[PDB]
Amino acid sequence: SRRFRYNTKFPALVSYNKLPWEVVNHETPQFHMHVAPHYEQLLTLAASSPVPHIIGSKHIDVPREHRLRLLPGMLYLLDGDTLPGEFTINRVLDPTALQYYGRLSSQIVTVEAVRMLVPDDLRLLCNCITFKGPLHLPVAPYASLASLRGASQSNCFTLYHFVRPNRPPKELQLEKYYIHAPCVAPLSEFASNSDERGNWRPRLQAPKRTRRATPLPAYRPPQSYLMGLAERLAVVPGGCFGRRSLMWGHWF
Amino acid sequence: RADPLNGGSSMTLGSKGSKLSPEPHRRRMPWTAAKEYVPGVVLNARDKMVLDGVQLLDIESIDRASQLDPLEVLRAVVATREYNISTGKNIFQLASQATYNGRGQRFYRKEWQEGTYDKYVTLSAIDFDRDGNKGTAYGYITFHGETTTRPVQVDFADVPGWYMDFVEERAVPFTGIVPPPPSIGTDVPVDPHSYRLKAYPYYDAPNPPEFVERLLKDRGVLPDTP
Amino acid sequence: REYVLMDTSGMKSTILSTELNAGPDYEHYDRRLRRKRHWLAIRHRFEDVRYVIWPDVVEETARGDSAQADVSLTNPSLTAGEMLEALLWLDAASTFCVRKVHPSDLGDKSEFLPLDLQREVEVVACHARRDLDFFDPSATSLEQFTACAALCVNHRVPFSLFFPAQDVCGDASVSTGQCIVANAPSPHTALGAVRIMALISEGSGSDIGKTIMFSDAFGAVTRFGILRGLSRVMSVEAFGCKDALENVNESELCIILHFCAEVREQNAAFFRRYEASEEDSDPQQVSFLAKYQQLSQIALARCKRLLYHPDSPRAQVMSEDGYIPLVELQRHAEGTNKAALIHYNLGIRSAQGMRRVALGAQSSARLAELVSRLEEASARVSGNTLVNDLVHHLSHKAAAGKMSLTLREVNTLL
Amino acid sequence: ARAVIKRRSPQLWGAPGAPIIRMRGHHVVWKFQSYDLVVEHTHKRRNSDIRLLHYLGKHCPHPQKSLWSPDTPVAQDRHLFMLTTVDIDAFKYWFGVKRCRLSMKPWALLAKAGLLPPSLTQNSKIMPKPLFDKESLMRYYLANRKDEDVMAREKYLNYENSMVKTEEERAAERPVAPYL
Amino acid sequence: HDTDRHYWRAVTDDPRVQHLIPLRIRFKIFTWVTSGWEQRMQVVQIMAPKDSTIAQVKDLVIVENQSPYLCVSSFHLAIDGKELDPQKTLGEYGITEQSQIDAIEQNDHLLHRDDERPRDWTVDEITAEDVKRSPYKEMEMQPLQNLAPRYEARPKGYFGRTYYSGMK
Amino acid sequence: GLNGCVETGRSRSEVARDLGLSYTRPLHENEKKQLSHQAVYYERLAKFKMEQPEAARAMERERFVRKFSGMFVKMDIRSGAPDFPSTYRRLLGTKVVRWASKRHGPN
Amino acid sequence: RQIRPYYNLPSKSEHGRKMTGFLTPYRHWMWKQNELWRNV
RNA sequence: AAAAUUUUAGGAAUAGUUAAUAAUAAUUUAUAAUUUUGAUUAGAUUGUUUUGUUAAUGCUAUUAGAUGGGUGUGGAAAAAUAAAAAAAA
Ligand SMILES: [Mg+2]
Repeated sequence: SRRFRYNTKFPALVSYNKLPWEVVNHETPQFHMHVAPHYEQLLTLAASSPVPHIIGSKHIDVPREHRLRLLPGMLYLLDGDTLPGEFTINRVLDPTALQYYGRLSSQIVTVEAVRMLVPDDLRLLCNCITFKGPLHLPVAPYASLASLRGASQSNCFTLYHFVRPNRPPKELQLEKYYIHAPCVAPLSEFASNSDERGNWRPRLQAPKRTRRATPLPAYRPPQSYLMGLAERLAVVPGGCFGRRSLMWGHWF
Repeated sequence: RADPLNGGSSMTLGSKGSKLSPEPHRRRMPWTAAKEYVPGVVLNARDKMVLDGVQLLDIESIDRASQLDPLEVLRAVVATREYNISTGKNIFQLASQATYNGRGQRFYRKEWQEGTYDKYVTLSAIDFDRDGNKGTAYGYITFHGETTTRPVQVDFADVPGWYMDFVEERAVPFTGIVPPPPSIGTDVPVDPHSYRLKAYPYYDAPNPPEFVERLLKDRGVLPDTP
Repeated sequence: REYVLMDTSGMKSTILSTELNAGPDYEHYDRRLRRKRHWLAIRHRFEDVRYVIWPDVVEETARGDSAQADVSLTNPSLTAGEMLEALLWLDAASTFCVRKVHPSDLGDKSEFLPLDLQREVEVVACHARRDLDFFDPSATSLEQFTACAALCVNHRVPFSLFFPAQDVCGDASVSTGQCIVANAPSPHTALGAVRIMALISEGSGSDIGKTIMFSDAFGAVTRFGILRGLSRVMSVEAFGCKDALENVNESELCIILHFCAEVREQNAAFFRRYEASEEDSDPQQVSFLAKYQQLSQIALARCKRLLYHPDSPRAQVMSEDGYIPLVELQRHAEGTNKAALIHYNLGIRSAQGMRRVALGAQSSARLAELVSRLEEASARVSGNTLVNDLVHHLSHKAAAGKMSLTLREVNTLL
Repeated sequence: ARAVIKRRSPQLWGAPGAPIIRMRGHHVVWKFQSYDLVVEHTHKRRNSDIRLLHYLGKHCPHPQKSLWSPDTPVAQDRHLFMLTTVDIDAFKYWFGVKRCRLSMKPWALLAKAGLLPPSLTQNSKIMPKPLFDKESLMRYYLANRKDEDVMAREKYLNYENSMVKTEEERAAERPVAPYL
Repeated sequence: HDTDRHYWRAVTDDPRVQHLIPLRIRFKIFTWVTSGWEQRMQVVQIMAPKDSTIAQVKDLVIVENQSPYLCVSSFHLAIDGKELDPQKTLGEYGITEQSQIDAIEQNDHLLHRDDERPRDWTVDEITAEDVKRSPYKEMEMQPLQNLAPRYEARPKGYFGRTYYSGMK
Repeated sequence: GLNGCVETGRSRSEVARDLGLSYTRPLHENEKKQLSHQAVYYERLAKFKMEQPEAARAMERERFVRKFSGMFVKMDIRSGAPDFPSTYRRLLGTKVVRWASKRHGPN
Repeated sequence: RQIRPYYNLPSKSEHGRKMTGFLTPYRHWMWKQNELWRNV
């Protein structure tokens, strides 16, 4: 019969797409929280390695029929803050959403503008991040970002990332660009094509020590009531990071 | 599982600790995750003596017959201000009185500094509800120099007991974005003169003489007499 | 409607020897007698009240038509919408009639057969063309249009009678498929598009070369009406999200691939001419080419998904606008803690029409044939990767005993 | 995990919990009381027809006189005897492989038997608990720190296989005759 | 867990056996030497069946590149400059492992990832999801760290004291 | 094709299927109808679903609603017992009146 | 059983328990000393 | 999940029914299933060497204390009397 074809273990479950709490809304700052680290990692990778199709001469041109099918997942950089047509523009002025770009602005490139483009059918969102100023990180001559005028060093370049409006965060997640390339800035001093080779001297032996380390200030036990033994409470050494077994820096 | 105490040691049930692993033991109760908590009962049981002896007016009632003398209203306002901070100031109460809403400033708990604990949160954004004393605060966490990469929510923000030391240089206008504080060992170079690590992962503070004496007297080693 | 939606859990209608000279047992009335009596009563009531529910129409001459219209306007007892709803429920009951006869059945054996509703279809078509606009671009009216076309095809009544006869005078004579492709509203869902395409295929029994053939022997677009009809059938709103076929099972996928193959075969010269990146200088033709390419690509992607990931959560279907009780239960509850979802175990697996889908035997054979047809005449089916994978899947399932081949599948594969 | 829990006998986790070795007692008068060292679940399986995972032994609380004094006399031969039985292979299997729990009375009994060190609760009032000082502990460790390789070999012999062949055993195992 | 195999068979059945050819496809890449960009050759190894067409070989290359630098853009396969017909098989062209197959790319056209067939797919249909290693690259009885060894806890017959018969 | 494979457990039908043989007794008209009407009913149902969307949608929604609201949706031991009236025959009469008999087959 | 010494933090609540699980810093230090002895 | 063992002085019909199924949530197909080799309903009774007795493979005992609407919680309902039990320093 039909009832005894298989047991009832592991039944078919509704996908996370239908569930509202699973998906992420673009209006909420969680969208920018999810997409900012990917943007900064992509910029770090492009500042040291040539990514083939991360920089284009003009916006990607596809027929309107295939636009909704092909655009999601696309990501590319251009010079200047020109925006694609058929896209209602919404600038992100919310500080709660903007705070997630703070590290990207401070350490990679000063972030100037954040915009969300909603299409006519509200089914293909675009995220445009316009950065002003040269790259803080050193840029290799072979790096992809060396091509951009406003990156290597007006002086503004935009990054466009196409996604779908209501999807789980895995759709936003970008992992193809998590390729680690070395930065040769600390090693450029000793390179043959650098005129600083005869300056540094190798310190091959540790200097003789006549004094020990300065003694730490006398330990003062805490005064306020503590919650208890964090090791027994399975709390990481400061509630932040580490291992519970290797307890350290918690009131003692 | 992920983080056992003393490895796998089942000599007694107490040797496993008050909790087996920091992550929630059941997938259906994420609120059971291990984290540092605060004495919410004491920090929310405010003193009613300040409220006593002063008349109060309910917000709903705006009828004329329920109105009070303006001097009584003023003393009611000051009494409510005292009552709301009797057990300590809130992080929102501190941020409401600072320029740029205290963005870029460091907030720390009373117990985050005493002992080997050295922890503070650098504010990045705050969203007040219609009740300004509550809301949601996002900031960067710095623990013994190491600083997180992204702003996270501040746990027990509404619970009072916070302290801030405002610095005009750290103030960030709303136009810009708060930069994450640099990592003392990673981002900026290590400098023993600027910052010195209070405790390293294998450091244990020496036993205080008062604690040792108390323990010996309780155990009966030292001759404690009335 | 009560008959159609009757709960048939414990019916168990099979021949019992002991009930030769009497009906079913007293305790078996609800099980093995109620549905048969209900449908016989439906048959009798329809035979009694058909001429009342759908009065006979008489066009006569032009003056006779004017008099008939005046009488209808004087006495519009039932409007076209409710008449159509009644006819649809009657057709559903007729299709789901009782078929098995018993020796105890004192009535005629021809009674347990589906009804003939040609006159009722004619009358409802007369009222539909009498009213100014029976069909609307809304999806509900798309469903009504699909139902009307289905009624016409089932009861061999020529279409376009729902529509004003001036178009028929212009086109001399229009077949059911031509009428469907000329008056079909642009769908909003892949399911609606599948229904429309199936109706298009079914309307022309053997004249498929006259209803979807818009090209000449050289590739020039001759009939632009068919081109526009196909263009609005394969709409972006229905095939745009790259997941348009996420709720399409094997039968619907077969329908889609058959429609694509038929279009390509009837317009082979046009496609093989304008697939070489040659501009047609016509926005309509470019849009049609793009829509066809998108439809073919998404259909092939869905077929590959079903073939390579059977029963997986990726290859799961669900009825359109399906009801998920978990969301409603969460919305209408105490949200004190948002991680405390109620009825989680039941609601995670509960959904309307959600079931795992994998390719069967007939489905796999027909899909292999259609994918072979979708390529060129000189294209190597041996080199075609998907066809070989489908054939090997059929062989593997037949050797593992998870399915069996019938003579239809043998004739499809040989 | 229940609406109205069993207040007179609660536990720490759900049923059936981890195996625990305990001395199950009978329901008789004290004069004829005896215990059974058995391993069972944390929650007693008195409902089902299988109650214990294994039966380790029986203990007699009441001491009996030495019935073997006329035999070869040794020191303290004529003191009262407390007879008890204990399975060794099963105990070691459950203790090491299955990693079952352990109560305090079985722990004390096995401490007498010599399988395990004296229990945590077998504490005298003669000396209080030790007081630990981090600096003194570190100084002692620095004074007596063992070699890395020596400690690795010690723990390998204690935990991994202790039947490690020597060069002589390997040479004897190696074929020397015409290899066929 | 329904893998269409409910018995034990150590031998390898004939249907699973496949005839393969170790082809190599070379791409013209550019590396940044101390002076500038210099031309180099990057070789990707594939196992293509003897009865495979040029289109099938191209699809295998796209699947098995496993690098966001070789098959990023559209390309076509040629031998000695002469383009290979994608509708022809390897037998007609006489291609062997010694044959040098070059790939010429078009920068303007970008190769969209339209591959949905898993790289581990075979006739047995026993595909391991979330596995990006090709079926040929890794082959070993690697130890498993996700699970844990399990010993028997419920005894059968004997529980303790005297064995007697054992109650088998 | 008359013998099963002891090594693999395959029955004689599986052995004949693998060998390409055919062991099918001459079927009567009722048996032929049983083997032939499955495709007819499937085609009828598919045609109805593709031809009457509103009726099929209403029927499917009602069926899903009753399935979801059923009291014994959970798949516990009692629901997983192949023969509920026979296995849990203590409940019949006093508590459950759905089945008037505790035995329906040769078990 | 978790010990609740009288000198723990008193919860001035009439709707729940009268004593809290928070402990004085000496109790934390003493508890660690007892933890070390059980670790042996 | 299976196989064997299964009570009554005055012995007969039983039924949300059997199998097949592209059918989870069966609008279909069948010459269906149970039973005089003792069924179903009704009565009695906690099923599988434990008691008593005898020369006895006889006769006579037995709380293995086991299950759909009360919360869909939980890994698992058994969850509102008890039943000698150590439950996170
Ligand atoms: Mg009987």
